[PDB]
Amino acid sequence: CGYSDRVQQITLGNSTITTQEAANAVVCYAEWPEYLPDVDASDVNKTSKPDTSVCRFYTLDSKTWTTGSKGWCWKLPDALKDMGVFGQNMFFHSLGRSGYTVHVQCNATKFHSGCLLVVVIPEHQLASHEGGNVSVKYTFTHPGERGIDLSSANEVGGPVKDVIYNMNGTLLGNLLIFPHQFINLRTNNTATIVIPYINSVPIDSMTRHNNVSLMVIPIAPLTVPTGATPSLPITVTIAPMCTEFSGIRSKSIVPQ
Amino acid sequence: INYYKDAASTSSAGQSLSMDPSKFTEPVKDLMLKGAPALN
Amino acid sequence: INYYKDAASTSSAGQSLSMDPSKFTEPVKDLMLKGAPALN
Amino acid sequence: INYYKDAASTSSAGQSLSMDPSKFTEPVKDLMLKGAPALN
Amino acid sequence: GLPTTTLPGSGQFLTTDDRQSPSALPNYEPTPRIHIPGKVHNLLEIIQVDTLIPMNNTHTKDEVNSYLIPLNANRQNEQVFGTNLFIGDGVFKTTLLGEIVQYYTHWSGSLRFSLMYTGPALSSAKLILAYTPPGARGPQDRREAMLGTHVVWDIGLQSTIVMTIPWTSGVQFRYTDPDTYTSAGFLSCWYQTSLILPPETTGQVYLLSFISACPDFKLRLMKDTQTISQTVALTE
Amino acid sequence: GLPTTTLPGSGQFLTTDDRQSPSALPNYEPTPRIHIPGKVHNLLEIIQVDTLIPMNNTHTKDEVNSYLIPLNANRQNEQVFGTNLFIGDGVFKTTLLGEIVQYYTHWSGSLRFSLMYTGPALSSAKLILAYTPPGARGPQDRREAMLGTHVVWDIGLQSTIVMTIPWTSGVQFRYTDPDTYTSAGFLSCWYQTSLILPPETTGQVYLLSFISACPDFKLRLMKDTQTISQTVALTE
Amino acid sequence: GLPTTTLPGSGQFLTTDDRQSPSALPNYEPTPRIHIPGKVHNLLEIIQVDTLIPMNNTHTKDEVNSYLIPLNANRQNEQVFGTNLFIGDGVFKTTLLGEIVQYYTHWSGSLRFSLMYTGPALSSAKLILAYTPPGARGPQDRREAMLGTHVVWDIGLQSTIVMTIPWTSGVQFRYTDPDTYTSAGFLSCWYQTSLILPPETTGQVYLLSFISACPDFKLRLMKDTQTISQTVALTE
Amino acid sequence: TVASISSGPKHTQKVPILTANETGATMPVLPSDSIETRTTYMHFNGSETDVECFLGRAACVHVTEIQNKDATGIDNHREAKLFNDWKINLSSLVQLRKKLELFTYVRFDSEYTILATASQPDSANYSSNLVVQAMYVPPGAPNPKEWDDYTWQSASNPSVFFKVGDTSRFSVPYVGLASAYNCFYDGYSHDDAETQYGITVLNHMGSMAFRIVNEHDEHKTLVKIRVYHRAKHVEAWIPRAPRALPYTSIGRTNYPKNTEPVIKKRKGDIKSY
RNA sequence: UGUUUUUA
Repeated sequence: CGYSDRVQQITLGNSTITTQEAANAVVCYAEWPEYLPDVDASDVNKTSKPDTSVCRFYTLDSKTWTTGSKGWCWKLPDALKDMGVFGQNMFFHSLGRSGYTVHVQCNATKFHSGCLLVVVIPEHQLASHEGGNVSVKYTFTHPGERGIDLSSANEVGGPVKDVIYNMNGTLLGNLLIFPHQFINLRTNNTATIVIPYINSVPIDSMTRHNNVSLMVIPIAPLTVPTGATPSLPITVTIAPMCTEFSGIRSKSIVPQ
Repeated sequence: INYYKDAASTSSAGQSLSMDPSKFTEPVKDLMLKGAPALN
Repeated sequence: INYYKDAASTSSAGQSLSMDPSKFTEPVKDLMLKGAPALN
Repeated sequence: INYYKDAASTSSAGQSLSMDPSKFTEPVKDLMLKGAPALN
Repeated sequence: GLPTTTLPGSGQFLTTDDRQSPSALPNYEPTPRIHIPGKVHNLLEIIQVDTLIPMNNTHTKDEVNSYLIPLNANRQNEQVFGTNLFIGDGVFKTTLLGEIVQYYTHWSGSLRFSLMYTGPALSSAKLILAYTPPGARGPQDRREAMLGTHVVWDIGLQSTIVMTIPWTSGVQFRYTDPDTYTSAGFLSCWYQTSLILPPETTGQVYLLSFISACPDFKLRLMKDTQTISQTVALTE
Repeated sequence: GLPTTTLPGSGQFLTTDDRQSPSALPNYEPTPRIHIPGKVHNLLEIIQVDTLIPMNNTHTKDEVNSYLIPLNANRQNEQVFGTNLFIGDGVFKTTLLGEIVQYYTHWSGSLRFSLMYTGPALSSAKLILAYTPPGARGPQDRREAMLGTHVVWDIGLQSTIVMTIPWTSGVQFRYTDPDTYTSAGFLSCWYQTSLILPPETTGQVYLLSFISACPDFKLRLMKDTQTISQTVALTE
Repeated sequence: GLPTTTLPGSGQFLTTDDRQSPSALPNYEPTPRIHIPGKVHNLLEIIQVDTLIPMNNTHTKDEVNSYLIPLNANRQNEQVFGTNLFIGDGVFKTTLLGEIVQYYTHWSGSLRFSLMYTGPALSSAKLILAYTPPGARGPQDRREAMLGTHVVWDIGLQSTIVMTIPWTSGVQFRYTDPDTYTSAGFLSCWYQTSLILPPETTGQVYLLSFISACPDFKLRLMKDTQTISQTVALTE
Repeated sequence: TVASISSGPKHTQKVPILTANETGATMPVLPSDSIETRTTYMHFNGSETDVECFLGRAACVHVTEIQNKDATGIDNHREAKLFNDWKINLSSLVQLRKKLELFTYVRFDSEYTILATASQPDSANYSSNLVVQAMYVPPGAPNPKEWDDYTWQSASNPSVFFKVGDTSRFSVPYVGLASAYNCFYDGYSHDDAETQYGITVLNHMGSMAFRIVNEHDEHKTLVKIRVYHRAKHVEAWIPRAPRALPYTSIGRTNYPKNTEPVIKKRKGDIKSY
């Protein structure tokens, strides 16, 4: 009896992800994503379960990890609003509910050094940099597949981007209480985090509210071998699962 | 003995003796045993 | 436990679980079924 | 009847009827009987 | 005597507490009960009764006309009426549903919306009643409206349509007081075909609009209404 | 009426007493319970979760670098890091363990200390993690350190070592607040052999340090933290 | 609510009443119990232990000599010591028996009086220990003393005599504080024969005097002692 | 319950001390894995670390000054402090806020204790026997506009009358619209460019208005009201990173500009003790 | 059997 736990395959719909250097997948709070049951349901409308047309891996535009990269943050389901049929359903329905399989990818040689913290934060309410009672504007909290680069400059009505304070006034070291995985280049090239639907309500508006936030944060900085390109690509691939939509309706218009 | 009609009127429930730290400590898909190689 | 002789001294009765909205919603002589033509 | 959850809330225990002055009065290895020569 | 300790909040008058009290008329016999029709146990009984909506909420003074939704002949692909679904506000405020709803802070469940046609028997019309769930604006055209929950209504022998507004909400309870987060959405009516009037008939015909609660309706957290006020205590 | 005698301490407001009280919303139905993942019954569940220690506690401002313990190549018999084990103070103050611990006055049980190596895969190192029980100073050399509780850590395929700090105390409970009598001792790390880096790699590699509670961990006598403060009550 | 009537003495703080009270630390776990030797349940256990009487109560300052009853060689028909038996006063005040006794108002039962000889082994003496019940003066000679309760003590291999003062009282309880009516009487010691010292030995030899309670001893009505005092509350 | 098991020398290919934290799992490694252990027992239940105990004791949440004085020739009784209104929130006093914000969702029944204490800073002959009315004003209900307005009638509104110096104590069930309160809300009221972030009515406990029902005396008596909240039947979900930086606003995760470092810089190097 | 518990 031999085989491996580092070699993994995830097939969702027509999409397949393979990894040969995987660290054991994280299932947030030991709870797999599931469809809403009738005993928790409030909305009487029969939910559209879109199956394999949306429950598939959407790869997000790659990020560049440099020696001076502070990190990146994505909001879900926001990040997938422009992704195929999922995005359309998201905008055509009043209510939406979805779990996610997040798959973060960062490959390097055995000469490379560095560690990413891949963490999923439910209700990642961002802090404004202006302090006081200043609000973070819709456009900045809903960036899409672009996400928020924490290495960037502040913007008027935008969030605070000091990765040390998790953009919320909590310390970085404590993010490990949230379902997380490291991409330690010596050990691992892929993180995977299966997220269930986490909310105080059984189903919610997908446009106005982001249930979870994916953060990829360099802890140990990238140290490339001598003469190497001082950069590594980080590719985020997200698949909705157990997705439910309710209250189909004219397409919602959002800011921008 | 409860002196009121409402459940909100009652005293605190004391302790939930049911703990399970696993949901926070070991939220992994595949089972990881202490002693076994974490990855193989 | 009631501490008084009088019925008026007692607390409120809580809830009458017996509803019947029909006496207000359907105060009709002939029975009208949902789906059947109201008039024929 | 105790009106509280805590043991510290309870009243005093009254009396420990179990005395044994021997541990203070006769803390000797060998047994010494009243009447017998203390040393021999 | 039994040793006691008085808790804080002793000697407080709380307007909600249901305690026993000494009767000021001991051994008094209250008048016998007789049968009176129309006994009300719960407000949820009577709130299920249809009441007219002053949808034509466009008058200088309160008028009977305010209850009359105008229909115009030979109008294609055009709006009949439109309203938000804040049931504790607007057109709904003055209805029995609205009045009872305003005695409460939270509401849940499905609304029952009825239209009754009062035009000639030899007239014909098809209307589309459209409910727009929240998150989207009030529909500006029919094609937009029909994408939501809608009933196409053929006007004939049966004078009345009954469109149920299905409980479409993420949060289990909505606020009765106009709140953005707990917006119920929009209700609209459009000409599906048109109003065709018989010869020798002219002008506007009217719809009567009704609102009632479905038996899955919920109300909680009682509150004072803002539908009545006074400056001075009344005299006889 | 029942003869009573009111004890002293009647009409007192004690912030800790769990008494029944009249509900201000009678017959109110609270929203139904639904399944939400990540239910916390006890703090002792979550305190068992590893959180990063800002062991590199040497910066002008709070930095990510503060979490990075520097390792240097070709260093023999030399110290990597050192800390006392006042878990409600110093490097531990800001950790989840430290934060929860500071909500309590007494602590007991074993701590779980983890180091994760983040250097190249083609690098090699042996480190010795040493716990020094109280009564002796923090070890000034390796030979001194290794006399106490220690784990010799070979860095390889398994990136992480987990050294448990065994509950070494005479008194059953220690103070969370720095106290001399209830000092937990010292924790140190040394080069057992050295850090050897592969060709074409330079400079510092880093350890990540984690602290968590073992399931035999105890906390009692709740108290206010000194980790948060205010002068003025907040507004919206 | 239950009709009550508050008795007089409501809201009084009585330092003796053993009532239940709300705990200020709810759900707090107190440290586990371990075995500690020398558990004391009752004072009547420890009061049965012999403690030295400062019978030689004749010094300018408190001295070790105060515990030493002098014996003189070649003295016939002469007094060794004499004391009243107010156990909450005089020579007894400072003893454990006296100290515990002074925490109480009433005492009853038999006292245990011991003498231990500390002279040379080759010395010889016969002493008569005499208890004089109340109503008669302290004996002024031996012939008077021996008429009461007495033990003739031959000093030999057994160094110690144990004379029990039998409870000789009409009233069932005596006052611990010196009172005439509840006087316990007098205790005296005399030379029965003489002290004979061996050759090459000179001067005084000494007795050690002990007082303890018999198991039939009783104490009741707790009170504050006058054996300790303060003007100012203490500081650290 | 066993705390530590007996464990002797280990010469094994199972290395409980070696793992991969890259997995995101905290392996339940015990002293028995690193050292030779003796048998010990817990003698401990963990009663005090339960969320009902942790979150379930009274805390000051609001303090307000109101004055019982003549209302003649005053146009706004709310702003003259003849009555004051409090939008109920547990996010105004930071010590309790941090405790609640260890979690994302909390569902609890409340137990309020209101303590009114009077002071006559100016010349007064006596201490007036004032009765405070605490009126619960849920959203939609007419907020009082005058100190003796028709609103205070409280025909349907919950209201408490209690003497100043004394206290009131009433339970409130979980009043949240959702299955739990949101300590954090990563969202908006609607899809609007300028709408409020974080702030949502999901946490609108309601409001509390305080007046002294007594008419005026000749002397001004200042009544400082202190609201105390105790959570009961507490359920908590999704543990979070503890708050590190100070707060700036209610319902916002905002922290001050130029705030101080919270990581406690060492005296000496990383090697120091 | 370089075996780990439990009981006299």
